[PDB]
Amino acid sequence: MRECISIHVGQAGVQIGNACWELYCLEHGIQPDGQMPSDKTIGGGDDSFNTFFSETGAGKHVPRAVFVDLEPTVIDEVRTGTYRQLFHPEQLITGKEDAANNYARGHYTIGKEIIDLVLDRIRKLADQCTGLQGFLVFHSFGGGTGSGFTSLLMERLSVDYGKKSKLEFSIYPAPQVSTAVVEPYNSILTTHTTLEHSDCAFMVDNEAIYDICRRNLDIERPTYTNLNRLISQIVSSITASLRFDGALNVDLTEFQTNLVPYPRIHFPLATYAPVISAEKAYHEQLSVAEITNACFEPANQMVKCDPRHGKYMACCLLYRGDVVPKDVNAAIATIKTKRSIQFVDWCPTGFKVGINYQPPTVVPGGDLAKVQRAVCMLSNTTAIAEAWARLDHKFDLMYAKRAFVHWYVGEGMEEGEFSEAREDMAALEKDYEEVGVDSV
Amino acid sequence: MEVIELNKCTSGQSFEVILKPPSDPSLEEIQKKLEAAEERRKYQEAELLKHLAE
Amino acid sequence: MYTFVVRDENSSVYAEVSRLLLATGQWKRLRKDNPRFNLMLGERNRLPFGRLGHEPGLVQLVNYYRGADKLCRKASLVKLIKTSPELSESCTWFPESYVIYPTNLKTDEREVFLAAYNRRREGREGNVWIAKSSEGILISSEASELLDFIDEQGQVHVIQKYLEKPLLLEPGHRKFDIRSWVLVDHLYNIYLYREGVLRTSSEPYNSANFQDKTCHLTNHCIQKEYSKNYGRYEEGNEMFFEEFNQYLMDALNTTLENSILLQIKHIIRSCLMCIEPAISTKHLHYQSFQLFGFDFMVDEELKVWLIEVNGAPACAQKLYAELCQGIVDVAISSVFPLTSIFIKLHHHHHH
Amino acid sequence: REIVHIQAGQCGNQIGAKFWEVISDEHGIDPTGSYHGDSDLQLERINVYYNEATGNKYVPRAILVDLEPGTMDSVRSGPFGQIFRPDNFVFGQSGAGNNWAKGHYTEGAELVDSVLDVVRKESESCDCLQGFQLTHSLGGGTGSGMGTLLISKIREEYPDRIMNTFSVMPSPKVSDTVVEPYNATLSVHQLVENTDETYCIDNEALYDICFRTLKLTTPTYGDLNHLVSATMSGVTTCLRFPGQLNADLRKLAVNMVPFPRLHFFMPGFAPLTSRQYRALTVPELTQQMFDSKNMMAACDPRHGRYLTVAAIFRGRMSMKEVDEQMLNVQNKNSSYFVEWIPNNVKTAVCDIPPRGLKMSATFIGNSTAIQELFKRISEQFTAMFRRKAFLHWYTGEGMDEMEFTEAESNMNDLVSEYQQYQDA
Ligand SMILES: Nc1nc2c(ncn2[C@@H]2O[C@H](COP(=O)(O)OP(=O)(O)OP(=O)(O)O)[C@@H](O)[C@H]2O)c(=O)[nH]1
Ligand SMILES: Nc1ncnc2c1ncn2[C@@H]1O[C@H](COP(=O)(O)OP(=O)(O)CP(=O)(O)O)[C@@H](O)[C@H]1O
Ligand SMILES: COc1cc(-c2ccnc3cc(-c4ccc(C)cc4)nn23)cc(OC)c1OC
Ligand SMILES: Nc1nc2c(ncn2[C@@H]2O[C@H](COP(=O)(O)OP(=O)(O)O)[C@@H](O)[C@H]2O)c(=O)[nH]1
Ligand SMILES: [Ca+2]
Ligand SMILES: [Ca+2]
Ligand SMILES: [Ca+2]
Ligand SMILES: [Cl-]
Ligand SMILES: [Mg+2]
Ligand SMILES: [Mg+2]
Ligand SMILES: [Mg+2]
Ligand SMILES: [Mg+2]
Repeated sequence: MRECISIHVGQAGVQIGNACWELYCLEHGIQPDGQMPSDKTIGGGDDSFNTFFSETGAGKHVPRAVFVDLEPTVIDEVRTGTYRQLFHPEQLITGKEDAANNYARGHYTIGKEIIDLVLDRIRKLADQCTGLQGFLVFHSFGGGTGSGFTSLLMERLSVDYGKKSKLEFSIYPAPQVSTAVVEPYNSILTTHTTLEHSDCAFMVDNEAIYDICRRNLDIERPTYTNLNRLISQIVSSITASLRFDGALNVDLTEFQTNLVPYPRIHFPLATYAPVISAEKAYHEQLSVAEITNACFEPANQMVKCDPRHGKYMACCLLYRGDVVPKDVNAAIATIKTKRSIQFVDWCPTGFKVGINYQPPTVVPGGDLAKVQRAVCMLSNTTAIAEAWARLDHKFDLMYAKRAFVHWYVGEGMEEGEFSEAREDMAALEKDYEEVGVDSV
Repeated sequence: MEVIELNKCTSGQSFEVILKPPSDPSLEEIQKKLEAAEERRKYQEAELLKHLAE
Repeated sequence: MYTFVVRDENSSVYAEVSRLLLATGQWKRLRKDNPRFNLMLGERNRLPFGRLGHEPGLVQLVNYYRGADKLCRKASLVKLIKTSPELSESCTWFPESYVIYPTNLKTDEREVFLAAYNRRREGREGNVWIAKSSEGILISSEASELLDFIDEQGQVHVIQKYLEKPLLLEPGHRKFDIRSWVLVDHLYNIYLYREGVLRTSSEPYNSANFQDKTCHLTNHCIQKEYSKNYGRYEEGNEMFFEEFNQYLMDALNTTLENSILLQIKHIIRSCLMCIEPAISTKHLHYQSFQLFGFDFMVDEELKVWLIEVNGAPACAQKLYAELCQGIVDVAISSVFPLTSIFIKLHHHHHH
Repeated sequence: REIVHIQAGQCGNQIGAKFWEVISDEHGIDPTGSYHGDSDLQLERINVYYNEATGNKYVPRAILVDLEPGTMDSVRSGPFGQIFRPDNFVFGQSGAGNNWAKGHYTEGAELVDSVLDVVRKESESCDCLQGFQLTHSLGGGTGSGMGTLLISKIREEYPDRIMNTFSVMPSPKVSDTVVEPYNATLSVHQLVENTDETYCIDNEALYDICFRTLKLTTPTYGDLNHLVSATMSGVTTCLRFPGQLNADLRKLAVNMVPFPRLHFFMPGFAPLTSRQYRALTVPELTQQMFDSKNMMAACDPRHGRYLTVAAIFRGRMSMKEVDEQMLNVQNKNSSYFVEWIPNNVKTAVCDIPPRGLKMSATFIGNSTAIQELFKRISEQFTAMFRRKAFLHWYTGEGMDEMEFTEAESNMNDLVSEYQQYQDA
């Protein structure tokens, strides 16, 4: 058994972290005060759930988590909320002035004065770890903390823990939800500074999650908690193989081996089916074939784009519920005949499959109906580069007039970091186009 | 369509199906970058306080 | 008030649809790079499909199908036909065709190609070929010469069977090709425009010297220039369907629909239904339509051959008005509301 | 969190007083500072504008400044006069005679340090001060001249807080003296340099609204100030009520101000109210709030382009309908928003409506059309300055013509900078 520390930065990372840990507790049968009746070896262990929870002599099961916000109001609601008991006060870290949607303010100005405190609170968790594999980092692209502080954190984690893997869960900005006009700047800036410190990153476009809640959950104006419980299901699908017995994606390094052959192109597309409303009176349960097929509709992807006009490098299916291998291969067979699924020449056209027999657990009073089988697909397709094209184009429009630039320079950032970051992104877009398109 | 390295346990199964075969900077470099920005800030503040003194 | 932007100004047909849309009084043109449009009439190359369908509160529609270029480039079409099971190696309406990469670039069929050539040489069959790509065309029965010529130009070229016995219209003993305009809407309805055209040669067809290429190449450009008899029999070297129908009735005792059109509608249907899973926008966050130009040849036994599909066609001058009104009707106002000039191509045989 | 409010001069104090009257009545706090509402949302951000007192009375974090005692005696006598901390009344005795120079250089200098002492004692009492707001006019002497002197001193002592002003622009239609274009031009230069966001309230626009659409035939300063209270309440909604959006000026400034000197916002309000019963639909709120006739700055939005926009809807309504209506002015008038700032319109909503309305909308536009306000002030200025007319009132207090020439150059620059981005 090897432990994993989750790091939640900014509002988006904290409120999503709350969503995840709520779900993890429901899944492992841990209650809000940290007690796990089914855990029969009291005060210690090395089961697979122990990679995420640690144990105290009194029988409390404690997330291997640090929450970090440069302003207190969001983590205060953790400290006062229904899971107050579960986290040690030392794992909730607040500033008092936030980064005002400004990458430079979170990285340089407010970053410098809190980075050492965070690294030592991170180190207090790493010290109760007999074997650490590395980190899960939750953050928004568009926030000033989520973007600027995270990239500073990511740089130093590489130094202080250079043999450990670092995975991110990144909220990509979407005007239907988004908080700010400068979020394209913050996104490009922090992707450029984090690109080499991140081994594999799962992007969630707030636009895709929003529309899934409107169309499939009949929520006409989705809240953050709507958005986050759905994001939480998908994250828990992705992490279940670290918390549960199995042989696929058993540690963080397998995530890069299985999903990232080229290390810069480390943005797997997540697709998830089915999302069913709990208010749906009469619902016909969907089959293995139907939910595997739903993995290839764009309307179910965490990032709207079109995988038909790209190439795959890797592909996992993670099933939860009543699924058996024979039905997967029958579903896969029928799908490859009816759909454009082309791989890059230097990879096998194939699927790594993982099944866990316990179906998704749903938060009581949530918006998701309980289902008998679900699947989350993780496909490293070059079509995700569409999201970089979108982001980069918005960045180009504003920076051509230096709009808002003065806010960043005023924090001590130099204008040239903008153009460096944007040139890195220019490379990244061409890497994607090299791998994933052949000549016109 | 080959179905390979099947693994079972009470929690679930895992395997691999193949349809077709193939055809970092320093700590000191970081806190220097952080201090160079801090001085660019403290300079622009001194330029303001000098202007306000004029 | 719907909104639209124009990003191909060198487009005869969408120039006219732009003006037809303004005249409605319900469409406003924005500037090229304004993102708040309902409709994009976009560029031919590098059209930024990845940026469509992400504007909250805006149904967006573009006049091109992403991926539809695998039908409209000569090398791709060949590769599509022989690799797709619905079209087949065993495809009766496509001329034998082989992709050939030049020597500088070093898949490629060139040695599978002359298998067919020498099987024809010692088979004593007529064996003229034609080399082409996506003006630099050579028609010769010396295989030894055509792989000569492909490699001194630097682009990938396809070599295709030459149709040595084409149907020839009299008076003239002269070649032609047929161009049909088909519209695929956002619902993937396939609409054939009821008017086609015959792009005539006005030179009698000479089967003994293919090095002169003006009785062999029916392109409106080459006839406008090289041929001494441009404008001789038909206005603009363009024959329309009413004439070509009655010529077939008088000269050959059939009609256009029975002799040729059934075969054309079968080829259009088969090509677009093949690539439909790859380009459909049915469940996508933006929508596509596209106007295509299909080009056919008729041999003397009245068999129709597909020679190429063009994804950005110009229209014939007389027809611009009616086709372009038709595009607005069924491609644009179908999505943005304010007897048909199209034949819907649908067939569902049971087996 | 906490904001320190400052109101300077005759106009700054009258509008300031009715602002505090209006928002104190929203938050349930009565004239003696005693709370008496029925919801806890009235109290959740009450600290942004109020200190909690002995007996948990609520006292405005407000300093009242004048160079004469007339108007502030009127405030102490006024409806909510006793709400204010009496130590926060700072006044001289001789007035400023509608003279910028007296406000900024002579009479004002004598009293500015005693104002800064009360500022300091109000910031030290602040858990985490985020910045200041000043209400003043630019056409007189105290609020114009001393007000901008105070803004300069406050920046010196707090260079990293947000400075925010509600600035009444002078108009010949509502005019106290001929020298207003001089006082306004001197003040605008200070504002370009030393504030993060300035709400341009044009007495011209407040008059025309009062006349053309409220059909008040003889508008008083009281009628003008009703409009000013209503839109000040509206723009400060996020600072005072719980919402998705936190109560901080810095995020607003960052998202509204693409270039630092272009921070002069055109405010707007709907429905336009004089001191009725019809339900206003969400499509109507939206159409009006963007209507030129609802702008408090007498500029025509269709003469310029919106760099950024913030909009604040108040009441019980469907934010799906709000979302739809906002998306449909931007998508049906995309001409008038710069294409080089994507998604430059932000919309916020608050459940609690203002007194007397079930639904209101407040508009905050950073339009390049605001140049028209500055060119108007500039033409009036030049018409006197080319004859050095009325200058003696200023050279008498130490000023030189050079300082006028510099101030008019700076405003003409500001107008050119607006025009550069209306063509970009
Ligand atoms: N899915 C989801 N997105 C969020 C959430 N909170 C914010 N976002 C999005 O993240 C971006 C804003 O970033 P934040 O995380 O709030 O910024 P921050 O990290 O708190 O940084 P500062 O507040 O600027 O110090 C916007 O695009 C939001 O739509 C959340 O809880 N769930
Ligand atoms: N295998 C073949 N057999 C007989 N004739 C052929 C032929 N291939 C091409 N042609 C003739 O050459 C002419 C044009 O060839 P090509 O397919 O390259 O069209 P093109 O792209 O150059 C102009 P457009 O796009 O308008 O059709 C045809 O009209 C036809 O007369
Ligand atoms: C919307 O009105 C208000 C908004 C805010 C606020 C809080 C936190 N983040 C943000 C982002 C933006 C924004 C503004 C414009 C654009 C184009 C994009 C984004 N505004 N904003 C504060 C407020 O208090 C004073 C407020 O009232 C005026
Ligand atoms: N809307 C409004 N404008 C005012 C008011 N009082 C003065 N003004 C304007 O303010 C200018 C004179 O400023 P004033 O406040 O009397 O000067 P000060 O007291 O010396 O700062 C002129 O433009 C007046 O029209 C008021 O109460 N409401
Ligand atoms: Ca245990
Ligand atoms: Ca590393
Ligand atoms: Ca004196
Ligand atoms: Cl290490
Ligand atoms: Mg925050
Ligand atoms: Mg062509
Ligand atoms: Mg006065
Ligand atoms: Mg003193």
